[PDB]
Amino acid sequence: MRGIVTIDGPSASGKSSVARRVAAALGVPYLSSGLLYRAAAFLALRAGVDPGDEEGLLALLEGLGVRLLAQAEGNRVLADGEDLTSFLHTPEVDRVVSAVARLPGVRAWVNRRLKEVPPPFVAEGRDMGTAVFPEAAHKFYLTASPEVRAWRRARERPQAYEEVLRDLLRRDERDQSAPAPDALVLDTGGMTLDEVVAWVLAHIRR
Ligand SMILES: Nc1ccn([C@@H]2O[C@H](COP(=O)(O)O)[C@@H](O)[C@H]2O)c(=O)n1
Repeated sequence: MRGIVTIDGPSASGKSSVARRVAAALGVPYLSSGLLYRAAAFLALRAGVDPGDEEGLLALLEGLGVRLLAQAEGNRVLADGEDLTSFLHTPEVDRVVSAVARLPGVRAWVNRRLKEVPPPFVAEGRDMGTAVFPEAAHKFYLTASPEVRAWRRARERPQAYEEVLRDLLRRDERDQSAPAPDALVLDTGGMTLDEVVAWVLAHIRR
C-alpha cells in the first residue's frame, strides 16, 4: 500500500484501534487526526485563553510547534518538546474538544499538519475520506450504535456507561461528516474489531 487509507467513524467507533492495527500490518504509519484536536483543546484549556478567540488560539498552536509523531504503538503529540499524550484521553478533554473542533481555523491547522505527511499512511478521523484526503485509494467508514460507543468509551474513563451514554447522546445532538460515497461502510456492532481489521486489510491488499 503506497497511497492513503482513510478510516473514519464517530467517537469510540473503533477507528483508532483499527487504524493502528491496519497500519502496523501494512508497515506504514497511522495518523490520528483526533489527537491533534485533543491537543488543541488541552492547550487552550491550560493556556487560560477564551477559545472563541481563534486568532489567539492559532498563535498559541503555531507558536508551540505542536506536532504529531506517528509511532506504530500509538501516536504522540509534542508541544514545545513536551509529550502531551497522557493528558489527552481524559474526561476534561472529551468534554471541551467540540468547542475548538468546530472552529474553521483549528480544522485548517489540523488539516495542514496532516497534509504535510508523505504517503503512504492510514489516517483516522471523522472526515479523512471526505474533507482531507478525498483522493485516498482506500476509504472505510465504521458505524457503531451509541450504546456500543458508550460502552467502549466507558472502559477507558472513570465514568460508567450510564453517564457516558448520556454525554455522547448530548454531544451527537450538538454536532457530522457522513461517510465518503466511495467508502466501504462496516458496522462494528456486528463484526468484532479483530474481524474489521482483517476485512479492511483484505480490501486494501486486493
Ligand atoms: N477528523 C476529526 C477527528 C476528531 N474530531 C474532533 O476531535 C474530537 C476528538 O477525536 P476522537 O473521537 O477521534 O478521539 C472529536 O470528538 C471531535 O470533536 C474532528 O472534529 N474531526
